[PDB]
Order: sequence, then structure tokens, then C-alpha cells
Amino acid sequence: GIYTSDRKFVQIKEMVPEFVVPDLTGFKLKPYVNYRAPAGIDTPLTAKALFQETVAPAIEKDFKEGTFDANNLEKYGFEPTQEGKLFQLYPKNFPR
Amino acid sequence: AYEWGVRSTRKRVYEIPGLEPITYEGKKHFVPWLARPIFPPWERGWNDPRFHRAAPIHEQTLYKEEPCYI
Amino acid sequence: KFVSWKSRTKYTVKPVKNYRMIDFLRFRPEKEKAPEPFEEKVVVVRYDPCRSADIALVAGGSRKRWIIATENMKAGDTILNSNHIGRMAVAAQEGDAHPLGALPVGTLINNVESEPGRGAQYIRAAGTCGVLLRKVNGTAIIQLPSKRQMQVLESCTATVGRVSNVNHNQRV
Amino acid sequence: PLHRYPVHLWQKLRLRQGICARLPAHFLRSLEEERTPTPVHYKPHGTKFKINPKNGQRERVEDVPIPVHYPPESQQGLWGGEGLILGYRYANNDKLSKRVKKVWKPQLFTRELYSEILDKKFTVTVTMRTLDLIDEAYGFDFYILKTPKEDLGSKFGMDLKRGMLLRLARQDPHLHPENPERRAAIYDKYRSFVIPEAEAEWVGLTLEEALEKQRLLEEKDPVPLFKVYVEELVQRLQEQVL
Amino acid sequence: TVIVERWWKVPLAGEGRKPHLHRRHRVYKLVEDTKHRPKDNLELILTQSVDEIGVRGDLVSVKKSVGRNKLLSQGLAVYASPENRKLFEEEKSLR
RNA sequence: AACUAAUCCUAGCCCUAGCCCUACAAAUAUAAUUAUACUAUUAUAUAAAUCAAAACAUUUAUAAAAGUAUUGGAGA
RNA sequence: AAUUAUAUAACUUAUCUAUUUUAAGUUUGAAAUUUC
Repeated sequence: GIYTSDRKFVQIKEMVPEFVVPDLTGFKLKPYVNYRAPAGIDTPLTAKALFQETVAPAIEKDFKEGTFDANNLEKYGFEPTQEGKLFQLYPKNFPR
Repeated sequence: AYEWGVRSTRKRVYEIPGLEPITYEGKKHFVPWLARPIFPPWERGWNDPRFHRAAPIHEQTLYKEEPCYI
Repeated sequence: KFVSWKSRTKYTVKPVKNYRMIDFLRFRPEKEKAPEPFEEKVVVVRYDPCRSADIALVAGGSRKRWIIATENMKAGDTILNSNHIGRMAVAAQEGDAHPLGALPVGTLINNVESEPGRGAQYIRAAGTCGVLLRKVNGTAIIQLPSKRQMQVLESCTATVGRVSNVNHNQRV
Repeated sequence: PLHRYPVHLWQKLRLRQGICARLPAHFLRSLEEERTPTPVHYKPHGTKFKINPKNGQRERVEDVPIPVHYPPESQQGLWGGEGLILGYRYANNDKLSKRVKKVWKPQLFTRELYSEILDKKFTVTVTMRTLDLIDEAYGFDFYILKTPKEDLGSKFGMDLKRGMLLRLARQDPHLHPENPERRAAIYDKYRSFVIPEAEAEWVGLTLEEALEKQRLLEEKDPVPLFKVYVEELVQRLQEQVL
Repeated sequence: TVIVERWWKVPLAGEGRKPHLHRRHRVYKLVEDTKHRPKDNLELILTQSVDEIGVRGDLVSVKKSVGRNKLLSQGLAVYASPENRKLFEEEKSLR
């Protein structure tokens, strides 16, 4: 909140965080996993991998079809700016 | 001593044509080795009553030349 | 760059948090008057904490302002202020502000200014009086408290009489 | 330990490495080259031979330059090589007399000079020697352009030279506005100093300014990896089509 | 302009050394200084009229600051290049 | 064979050689380490003296020629 | 004291400025030299 003149506190509803709680009913993921469960080989997601998984198929299909142009790069998922999204990747404007 | 003016206050490179002097605007902070940038008026994007200033009486739309003595 | 303690927007005669805003330019033509002889009333002779001499509250016409008090200035007195330089001398009463051309030779004066338009800088202390040593046409000789006898134009304003605490020099 | 290169070579290494190497070759040559200012207060020995003390025989000679101080105000003015001489004097020009601390002041002045190239009259600090040089130079504009930096002894004059050189280089219509015919005459009159625009920009630039300017030239916004992958993906796909 | 010369000879350093200055080597002799002299002559043409030193457009030789402080300062004189020298003197033929 | 005590060998260092160098979060210059406006913002003079001249005053270093000539209260 | 004292500072003359027809003197003294 913000303290106004005379040192009087005025709570700002916007600046007070709202806890968004997921619905855990019916969710099979729990604090622990069985020792029975084998571990998976780590494959961290990266910009190249994300581009390959999501962006590459769209461009590949369009390029073969010939319907690819620089103007439509945003169609494949490019964001010229992060402004306007509740969660902005850069500059980071959201709490975890 | 009577002072004309409030007693409180009392106890080249740019002109050159063809080039523009470099300034610390890129630095985003003052550095002694760079020239002072020219700063245009700042736009907050919203109106703040705390920093809002009431306009002079004459600029008011309700301004009337005749004086009303209240 | 220091925040001024004289932070009052408008000149006032009420004590200011007290300090009273004094005016050392005696003849400021007040509202509804021509730049000619006008009269003011000495409402009260109070003491200024920030000045050695006691200040006389001079109220005339539509404007009220504090000023330094002369030797005999007291509450309820009527004080005249004239800018007109008459061919003949203008009647002089103790403490009145007139051009040195108006003043007659030999009158004790105070709150004099070395240069026309400079404003009062001398004889503002208690018990200090400047003698109008000589007067000719537009020139007059004023003996300032520094012992420097200086010649100034008649445009300079002189207030008749000695400053308050007349016997300050006679203190033993 | 001991440094492989002496301290003086540290400056050389810094110039030879980093953004300094990336600086324009023309500007680097101007910085690297050093030209001695014209002697004004001292003369080199006329004869190349003198008597050696120990052997009492004729020997080769050396020159001792007199110390002359050029204040930064000269860099903000146009001084014709004159400067303040700080040191000691012997009164009456005899060694037998007293030694007096003396500061020798050349007569300094502030004067206005007309520039044809800039079509403006500039009021600047100047000395009498500069005024004679301007007349000898066949014009104030000639003096700024003809005189080298050291002989000119003025950062503002070099800055004026930078503006004049760029004005000549670009054939900018800013010269003598509304008088195109007069503009050509000035360019023709000072045609000798026409140079490439890139060189003219860097004439007289300070080292700190040059480094920042080069940094500004080479600074480029980060590439969105989406675009980079788009270009890479298209190139590979285009190659595959072949 | 001021001209000075070292009083004391400094020992020669040779092909590849610098002589080491000392206190007596730091004393200098004034061979000539314009300050002590009266102003030296300077060549100037006239852009306006001055009393009894000629009239606008003529070429006059006057002591340096005397001409500068009086003539050039008021605008009476200007610096004389050869090109404007002929032009200014030519104007006198027309004057 | 006694109490107090004592015993030990590496912690590391030193000098040359070689080599130059170009390698968490959060908070912070405001009052540093104070999560957001205030208030514009900033180092560096001959190096001196001490010291030597038995004091002190000009002065007093910091490959061969050669510690020679020269310089110096011709003295350190 | 005796002898001085172009540390500076002033004036005068230069200087430097207006118009127009720091140096050298001297003085103060930062001081210096010698003695009582």
C-alpha cells in the first residue's frame, strides 16, 4: 500500500498480491514419487528446442507451400514487444 | 542593505555545424567525460494529483476580465 | 540553495513565524494614489527581533507595511511620504520620506540610501542620525554612520529624525 | 614478478588491442602520427658542433627545448603557437643578479573572425601571431584548414577544422544558404581540403569521444533468437530444396 | 611574444639519452619580451575612419595592440589579407 | 617410573628463474549496502621536507670512455 | 641597532587601456647579512 499525507496508510488493492491457488482435486501428482518409478533422462527445454518443437513445423510446412514471408514472422509466434501481456518475459513484470 | 531580488538567493562545441557532440544519454547517468544531453519534457503516461499544478487564474476557462470582489 | 525561513508568499504586517517583514523603500506608491505626496498612519511601534532598531508600523491608504522607527515615532502618528520634488522645500516632519531636494539643510535624517534606487542601507541602527551637511539643487551631502560624508542626488530618499534609542551613543 | 613489457608499452598494447584496433584506420593514423609544433619561444642551435669539455675538441651538439605551458584556454581559443613560460628569471639578464620567480605572459586577446565556409563570425580568444597567420593564410578559413593541430594549438580550432572539412567534404547546402552560386565558389576556393566524409568526422575527436563514438557505432540491439532461428531454418530448408 | 634562453648549459646526453636538468639549469634569461617593449608594428587595413591615422580603406602600419586596442576594437581596422588588400586599396582609388 | 613441565614436523614463508597483462536471492554510493521520484554529479598542483654539508643559507646520486673532465657555500 | 630588503603590494615611468593629438625607479616589507 501507499502512505498518504499525515502518515495515514491507504492500502492499494492492486499492490496486495492475490494468491492464485490451483485446483488439486483429482490431481495425481503428489509430494513424493515411488522408488518404483524410473527416472527420466534430463532433456531441458531451450530456445532452440522450443523453436524446433513449435515454430519449425509451421515454417517448414509454409516454406514448402511457399506461403512464407518476413511480414508473417509474427504469425509463427514472434512477439515484437512483451507489453500488454500479464506476464512479460522481458522486462519481468510478474511475481512467481 | 536593500536587495533588489529576494534575499534568499543571496549568501561552442554544440554550435559547430556538421557533427553532434556525444552525450551520456546512452550511459543513462552522468559521467564527467561526456557532454550533458538535451532532455525533452517527460511523459508519465498518467496524471498524478500530487505532481499536478493548478493553472493560473487567467488560463481558467471560467476566467472573466471583470473582477468579482468576494 | 538553503531553504529560506522567509517563506511567506505575500508581504504582511502581522508577525510571521515572530518576524515582521520590514520595508526599507519608504516611498512605494500605495494603491489608489499618484506618485505624489501621500500620508500614512504609524499604527504601532513594535520591536523587530531581526533588527537592532524598533520598527514602526506605517499604514496609509489601502496598504499596511512595517518600517523602521525614528527617534520620536510612536503609535498613532501620521507620517507623510512624497516623491514630488517641489521648487520650494516640502514641509518636513520627523521620520517622513522625501527626496533630499525637498529636505532642508541641517535636519537629522536616517534610513538614507547612497545611490538613488539603492534603498536604505545606512542609519538603520539604534541611535544613529545622519546630518544633511549641505544641499544645492539636485545634490545633497549626508553624513553616514561610517563617518563617510557622501554626496548623492536629490532623488535619494531621507527620513527625518534620529533612530530610536536616541541616547544609545550616550550610554555609559 | 617483472612485467614483460615496460609501463610505457602498456599504452601501446592498449591501443593495439580491443576497440582501439577496431577504430577507423584513417583516424588511427591521425592519432598515431605526431607533428612537432612550430618553435616560437626557443630556437634550435644554429651550429651542429661545439667544444666538448673533457677532451677540449669539437663535438656534435644537442638541443634543449625551453619549457612552454599552453593552458587549456588556448584549446578553447585560437592561439598562434604562443604560450605561457613558467620558470625562473635572472633580473637584468645577468647571472650575477637575483633569481626571481617569473611567469611570462604573452599578450592574450579575444577577437572576432569571419569564416566563409561557416558563413559566421566567431568571437574567440586569439593572439597577435594568429592574426598575422590568418592574413598569411589568405583567410581565416584557410588558416584553420591549412594549419596542423599542433601549430594551430586549439581544440576548438581543430573542432572548427572538423566542421569545415565535413562542410567541404559533403558539399552541404548549409554553406551560404540561399546562395547556391556563392556556395560553389567557397567550395571551389577551399577545394584543396575536400576529403572523404568518414575521415572528416573523426578529425580532432578526443580519445574518450572516439572510443565512445566507436562503441556507439558497434553497439547493436540483441537479436531475438526466434528471428535468428527463422533465418537459419529458412537457409537450411532452402538448401534442402536445392 | 616572449623569448627566453637557458642560462646554464646542460651536459650533453648523447645519441640515446636525455640530459638531467638541475636547479641552476632551470634559470632562464630573457633575450626579448614584447611586454617590456612598446607595441611592435602591425599591418592593418581600415574598415572605418580613425582620427589622424588615415581613413577607411587605407593600409597603415601601427603598433600591434595600439592598432588593435584602438583601431580594430572600434571596427576602424581589419586584418589585411593580400586579396582584400588589393580590393581595399582599390576602393581608395574610387574613394 | 614424581608433580609442575618437556618432547615432535609441517602451517607456511623467503629469494631468483619463468611468466606480464589483454578472465544465491535480496540490497546498495540516497545516510552506500534503505525495493520506486527528493538533492544534480567529481579526483589531482614542482613532490617536499627529513636527510648530507658534523649548525645553516645556494646546494645534497637515489658495455667502455669514467667516477675522468667539467659543475659545486670549488664543500657535502 | 648597522646595512639593506625588484617576497608581494602599491604608486611614477614603461607596461597595458581608452581616446586623441608584470618590468625599471621609489616606497612600504616576505625577509636577508653582521654585531650587541
